[PDB]
Amino acid sequence: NGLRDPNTRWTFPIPYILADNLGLNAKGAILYAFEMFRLKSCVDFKPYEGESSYIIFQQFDGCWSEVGDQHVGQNISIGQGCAYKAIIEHEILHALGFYHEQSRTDRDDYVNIWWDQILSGYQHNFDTYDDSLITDLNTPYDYESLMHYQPFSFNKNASVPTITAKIPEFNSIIGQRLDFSAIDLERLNRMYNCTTTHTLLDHCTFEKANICGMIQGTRDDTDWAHQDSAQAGEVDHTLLGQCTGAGYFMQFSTSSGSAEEAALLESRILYPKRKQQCLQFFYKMTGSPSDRLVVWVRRDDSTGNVRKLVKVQTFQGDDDHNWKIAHVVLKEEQKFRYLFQGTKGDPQNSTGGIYLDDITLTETPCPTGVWTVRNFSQVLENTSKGDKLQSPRFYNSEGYGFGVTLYPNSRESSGYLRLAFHVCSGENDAILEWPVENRQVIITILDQEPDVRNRMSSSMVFTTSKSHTSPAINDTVIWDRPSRVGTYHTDCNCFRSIDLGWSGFISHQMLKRRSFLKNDDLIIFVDFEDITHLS
Ligand SMILES: *[C@@H]1O[C@H](CO[C@@H]2O[C@@H](C)[C@@H](O)[C@@H](O)[C@@H]2O)[C@@H](O[C@@H]2O[C@H](CO)[C@@H](O[C@@H]3O[C@H](CO)[C@@H](O)[C@H](O)[C@@H]3O)[C@H](O)[C@H]2NC(C)=O)[C@H](O)[C@H]1NC(C)=O
Ligand SMILES: *[C@@H]1O[C@H](CO)[C@@H](O[C@@H]2O[C@H](CO)[C@@H](O[C@@H]3O[C@H](CO)[C@@H](O)[C@H](O)[C@@H]3O)[C@H](O)[C@H]2NC(C)=O)[C@H](O)[C@H]1NC(C)=O
Ligand SMILES: *[C@@H]1O[C@H](CO)[C@@H](O[C@@H]2O[C@H](CO)[C@@H](O[C@@H]3O[C@H](CO)[C@@H](O)[C@H](O)[C@@H]3O)[C@H](O)[C@H]2NC(C)=O)[C@H](O)[C@H]1NC(C)=O
Ligand SMILES: *[C@@H]1O[C@H](CO)[C@@H](O[C@@H]2O[C@H](CO)[C@@H](O)[C@H](O)[C@H]2NC(C)=O)[C@H](O)[C@H]1NC(C)=O
Ligand SMILES: *[C@@H]1O[C@H](CO)[C@@H](O[C@@H]2O[C@H](CO)[C@@H](O)[C@H](O)[C@H]2NC(C)=O)[C@H](O)[C@H]1NC(C)=O
Ligand SMILES: *[C@@H]1O[C@H](CO)[C@@H](O)[C@H](O)[C@H]1NC(C)=O
Ligand SMILES: [Ca+2]
Ligand SMILES: [Ca+2]
Ligand SMILES: [Zn+2]
Repeated sequence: NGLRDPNTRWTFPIPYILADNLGLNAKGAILYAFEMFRLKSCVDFKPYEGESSYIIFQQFDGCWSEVGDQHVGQNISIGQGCAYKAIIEHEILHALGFYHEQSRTDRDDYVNIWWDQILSGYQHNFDTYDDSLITDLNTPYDYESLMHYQPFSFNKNASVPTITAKIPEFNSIIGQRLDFSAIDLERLNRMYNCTTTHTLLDHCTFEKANICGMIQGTRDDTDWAHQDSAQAGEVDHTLLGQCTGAGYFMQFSTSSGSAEEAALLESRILYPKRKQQCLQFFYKMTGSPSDRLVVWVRRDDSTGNVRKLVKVQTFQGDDDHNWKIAHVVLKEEQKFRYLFQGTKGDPQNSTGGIYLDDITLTETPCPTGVWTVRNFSQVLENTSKGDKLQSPRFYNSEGYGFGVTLYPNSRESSGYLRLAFHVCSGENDAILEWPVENRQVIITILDQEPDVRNRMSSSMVFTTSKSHTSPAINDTVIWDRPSRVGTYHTDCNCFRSIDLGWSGFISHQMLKRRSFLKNDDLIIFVDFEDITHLS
């Protein structure tokens, strides 16, 4: 589906204008989509500064783009309801040079188009092009492609589909609005010569005996064991016992020796391109409650030698023995190495140890709040329609309190989750401005893969607004101070606002695909941050 003529190719970074007929929500959503491109490809974007061809993003009727670089500068429309990651990425892929997936020359081998069902004026989105105009980039037809239409697209009748897969199973798969497919990234890389990406700095799964180039220190007392996943119940996080003799984690036993013994596992040297990074990993602590996992940085002391230590975070064992996710913010502006110190406490009271797998390091912020729901595949069966779960309270950088509500069986839409955001009372409320006004919420359901290029995390975006009001609170703003417009909960001593979000956030069948439920538990990320400065 890529335009063949090389004079249609951009030279990076692509200069952009965000126009003031966009709302703040749309500007923030576009900048969030540019971060996803920089994180999964070598595509890059810059503010305009006066250049020959450029993309101007505007609000007109519907979502659309011209295809490929137009040398006089071009327009990308993001209308009402278009301001979602997957939709912005679809229009930017048009500007980069891609037509819809159903427009491939071979498409009649894979899908049926029902022409008399298409609403007038939209039919060109179902055209197919000759191989003189379009390349396949030597890739097969991808039903999972972000560039493929859903069955009920531009249909005259709500019951009859416009496009259907010839093999009938894929009717449930085509038209996904998660993220780029693997084949979409391969096509993008083949078109633009991307061998790397601007923002994935390191990742590790411990699956090769090289342990991702990690080294073990000798100023410590002991070593981490590279561990085989063969022993009963000792499964690795990357594969959870799926493949025999082939899943690997790092282990530090705490059941023997002296208290306060330690082991250092230390990364290879890294060269950061930005001022901030996020280190994500999975761990367990089945040992003593006094065992510790500590994360450290070792960095250039400005002589060019990596020696200076900084302690960044500490983790400890609660009563939960299943795998946990962790995020650590790093602020490294010179070359460095990230380090794990495992430490024993009370070895005569430990029958276990510390475990590590699935490290990822990105030159991004960390998620502001993270919620894990355990046994979700069982929660989904044991919960009536309109029953709910609620997250613990999180806090912004700005100090606002917030949380999320999950209704596992949406009474508003059967066969979907309903996931929604609320503002919580917190210790800061007296000094914060109310209503919260132009703060953008991003909710993400993590696709649990260690390489970010394999992740199709579902995500939704909205901006808190003075127009968000409810009859339940005498038609006042939902985002006013939670002590006057929320309801008290004994679960955290919080007042929680009325919630706003999506019935139909994700379907139960989509949630059982990919790695959304990897260990039969569900990981939701949330961010809540000011975007007023984009005005
Ligand atoms: C010695 O170890 C015990 C038990 O620890 C358990 O068994 C070990 C072999 C390991 O497998 C451990 O991972 C495992 O937890 C310690 O008992 C623990 O003590 C803490 C503190 O009292 C308990 O936490 C409390 O839990 C209650 C609710 O039950 C809360 O209300 C409290 O606020 C607090 O969180 C923990 O439940 C308890 N664990 C168990 C399963 O008994 C013991 O303290 C430890 N002693 C020493 C000297 O370190
Ligand atoms: C992005 O889209 C907008 C809207 O399509 C483009 O602005 C448009 O520019 C054209 C060409 O100048 C305008 O056409 C002219 O309109 C005047 C009357 O306004 C008429 O006298 C001329 O004969 C001609 O038809 C068009 O009206 C104008 N639309 C608006 C609303 O301003 C814009 O150029 C596009 N930008 C890029 C870089 O693609
Ligand atoms: C991505 O990498 C490929 C492979 O290096 C680039 O394709 C190559 O592009 C150059 C021009 O930069 C081509 O050279 C030109 O060839 C034409 C005749 O085909 C000639 O008329 C020109 O004077 C010039 O010599 C080269 O042939 C071409 N090779 C292939 C395999 O197509 C491609 O441009 C890169 N794309 C980018 C910039 O992302
Ligand atoms: C939209 O499509 C549905 C399904 O084809 C149509 O409903 C059928 O209409 C025929 C003729 O009236 C009935 O014999 C069937 O029993 C109907 N089936 C269902 C599922 O109701 C519907 O009429 C179409 N609507 C439009 C706008 O033509
Ligand atoms: C999720 O469900 C599993 C399976 O029911 C729970 O694991 C069992 O937990 C009970 C009570 O601790 C034990 O007696 C069983 O032996 C466990 N079975 C297995 C397969 O391990 C698990 O505890 C549940 N987790 C949560 C957090 O609810
Ligand atoms: C809304 O109005 C009713 C009737 O005046 C009153 O009883 C109730 O307390 C009001 N609630 C709020 C949110 O002020
Ligand atoms: Ca050592
Ligand atoms: Ca592993
Ligand atoms: Zn499109």
